[PDB]
Amino acid sequence: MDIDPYKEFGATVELLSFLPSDFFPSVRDLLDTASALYREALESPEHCSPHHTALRQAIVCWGELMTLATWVGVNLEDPASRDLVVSYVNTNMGLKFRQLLWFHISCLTFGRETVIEYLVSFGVWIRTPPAYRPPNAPILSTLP
Amino acid sequence: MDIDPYKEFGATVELLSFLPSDFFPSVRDLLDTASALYREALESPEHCSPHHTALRQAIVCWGELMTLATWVGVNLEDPASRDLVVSYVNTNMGLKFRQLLWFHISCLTFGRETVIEYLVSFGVWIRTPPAYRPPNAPILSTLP
Amino acid sequence: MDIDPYKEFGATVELLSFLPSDFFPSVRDLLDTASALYREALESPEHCSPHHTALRQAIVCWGELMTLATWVGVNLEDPASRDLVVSYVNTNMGLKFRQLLWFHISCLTFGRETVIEYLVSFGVWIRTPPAYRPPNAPILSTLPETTVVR
Amino acid sequence: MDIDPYKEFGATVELLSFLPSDFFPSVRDLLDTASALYREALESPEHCSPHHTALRQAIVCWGELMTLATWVGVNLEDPASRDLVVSYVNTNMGLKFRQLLWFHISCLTFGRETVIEYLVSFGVWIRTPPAYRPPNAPILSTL
Repeated sequence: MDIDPYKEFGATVELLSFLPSDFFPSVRDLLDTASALYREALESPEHCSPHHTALRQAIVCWGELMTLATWVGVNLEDPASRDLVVSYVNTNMGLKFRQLLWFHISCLTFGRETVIEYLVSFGVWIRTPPAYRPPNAPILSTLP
Repeated sequence: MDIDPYKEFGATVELLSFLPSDFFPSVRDLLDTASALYREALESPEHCSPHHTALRQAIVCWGELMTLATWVGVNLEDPASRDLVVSYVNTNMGLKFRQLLWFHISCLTFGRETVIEYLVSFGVWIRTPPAYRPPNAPILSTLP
Repeated sequence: MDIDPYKEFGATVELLSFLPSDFFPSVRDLLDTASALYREALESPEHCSPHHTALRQAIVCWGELMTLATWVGVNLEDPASRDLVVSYVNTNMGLKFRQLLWFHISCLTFGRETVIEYLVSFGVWIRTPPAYRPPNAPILSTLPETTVVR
Repeated sequence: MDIDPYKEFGATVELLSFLPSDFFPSVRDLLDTASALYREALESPEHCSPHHTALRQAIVCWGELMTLATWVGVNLEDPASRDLVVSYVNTNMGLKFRQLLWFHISCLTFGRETVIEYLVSFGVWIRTPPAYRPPNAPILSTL
């Protein structure tokens, strides 16, 4: 239906592909971050924010995807092909799920506008030659 | 996280268990209903509602599950296990997806209060033994 | 006709003749930057700014150059000559296209006066011998050099 | 990006496709006209108009395409292949350029409204079967 999960939040898949795929933290690290920071609000019966809603739906999505993959792996008999399918699922869906988690957690934690500024700035940075840019990479921080 | 995608709205996976699994329309029918009624809002850059947000996320998740299953089947060469895995996918994930789509499209069309009262009344109807069960089951409708 | 594409914006080829080719990101990097930052406006039916106009025109003719060079290389048979013509097109036209894209993007981002002041200072720096100039070139960035967003 | 260089003005590549390819004057003719009529404004340090901006960019990048094609043909071993490459560059890049120059010069000279109405009228004229097609093809004119 030509739906972009970010354009209601002011971002785009083009803007999140503006960053390297090797930048987004792992899905385990991000789920741990969520469980630590916003578990009581995600398990809550409240529309605390569209970020909370999308994060809930995304977590359930990953649950279903992992269930399917684990089931077919259990039912299959070649670890080689199991490795192939897990490589595919990671490379394709795992990156998209990491971008979805990162975006929403970072939004809740810092600011939607701050996260978009960070996207564009880090893109321009990693694209600019080192000798003519700030030497240390940008980073989001709550500590003043 | 033990997230329930319905208590954020006012329902639960045990309140929707009042409806059987053979009650929910096909994913094709429900996606057609969506494309017909709320495409302009699902493709919109606005948080028109939590129902819209959840429906977008779910549609994307379904596109993703179908991508995975299609890639798998295509890389596969045996028809029996392929039909078996697609049957498992349909049953489990398609049923959860149908529940989600039905709930959200109905809460957008008829209202959440009406949908929950309908769930309660249909639970009464389907619990009533058939000998004392009226034939005119409850149905969501804007007309008499 | 002896036209200067930057004279309309207050710069010149002599003011950008100092920036080395080591200074401008790749054409793909700059095109991705544009597609991510100002796509909604470059694909718009409005004259949002002369920078947008020039950027659209530059992107179009760069695509034209690329079609030409691709067709030529494909119709050539020796990879030696293919890479020779590719190196020529890079060193000659890609540098100018990166120059233009950088100028316009950096203008739209920071400010025309800011970009021109940066060019003046970078010229002062790159004209100065290394034994007498600081080792860290001047920098144009939307961030503080601490690079920590809060 | 799907940039259309005429959209910011009000035309499209499907509106200029109304005019054939053999309709647009030669790059030499259009450059001579541009010089004679707006040299002082194209060499000027002013955003005199988006038409001026686009025309400057076009002229410069065409000079660049010409440098590339000249260098290629020179370093090319066979003049018979030089003719092939010059034919290709003309057919594609030269035609697209003569459409870009014509559009902008004709706008800057007569009016963007006039140029778009002329595109529509020429579409009518060229769609009309010849038995009922006037020989007086539409033409842009001030007097």
